[PDB]
Amino acid sequence: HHWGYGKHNGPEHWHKDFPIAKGERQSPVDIDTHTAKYDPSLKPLSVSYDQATSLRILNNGHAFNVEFDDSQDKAVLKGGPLDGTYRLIQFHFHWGSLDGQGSEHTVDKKKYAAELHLVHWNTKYGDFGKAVQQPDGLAVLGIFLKVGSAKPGLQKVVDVLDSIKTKGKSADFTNFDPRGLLPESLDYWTYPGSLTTPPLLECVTWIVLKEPISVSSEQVLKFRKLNFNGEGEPEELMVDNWRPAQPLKNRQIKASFK
Ligand SMILES: [O-]
Ligand SMILES: [Zn+2]
Repeated sequence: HHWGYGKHNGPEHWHKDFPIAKGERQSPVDIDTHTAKYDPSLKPLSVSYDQATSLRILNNGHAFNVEFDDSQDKAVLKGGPLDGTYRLIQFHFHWGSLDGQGSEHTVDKKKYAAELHLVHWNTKYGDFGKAVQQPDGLAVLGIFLKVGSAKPGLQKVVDVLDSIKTKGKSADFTNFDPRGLLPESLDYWTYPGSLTTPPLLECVTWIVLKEPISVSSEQVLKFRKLNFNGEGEPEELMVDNWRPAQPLKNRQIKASFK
């Protein structure tokens, strides 16, 4: 009886094994654009992904992760609200069973069809495992997806999903360039928060971009063909792998833009 996204093991259950689920700095949240404070002291983000090395894609039973080589400062995030250098380790998505839901973060209560998370860790801590135990250990870049025109730079990801349909399957996935997933503008909201899956540790500086990317109906359809289950087990489609919005409690969301 492991955690997941079903009726009997889904987000409203997670607190029984992970009491931090009801913590003071849980994610995701609803971003209220009229209550977010413009902070002109925030710098622009610095995304240097030109030397990124992707290695592998895998279905871990809750999403698919594309993993990068994080043994050196090859794909890093700096600037914005961050002090120091944060290395890219993986990206993944959250999506819905229908186009009107899927995202974790909401914007004035609007849900998007999916949400991309580019996960980075603070190099001062040495490794990812040590970083998740610190309040400033991780920086996650969140990007909304809406259904419209195709995103060319995502097609390489959608084409391999057939080969990692079930839990535990992996495939080599080299020379993928994550710059093809970024919107034009890098304006953002930022707030202190948490991982949105167990162990739900409160180690994340969230950077959520204002501008969504567009993907095609056919592209996100291909995400919905993946499976939560392992081979030979009963088929359960990997859909609605998102956590609902949590209480903002005593936090302020800041915007890099007015
Ligand atoms: O996440
Ligand atoms: Zn995520």
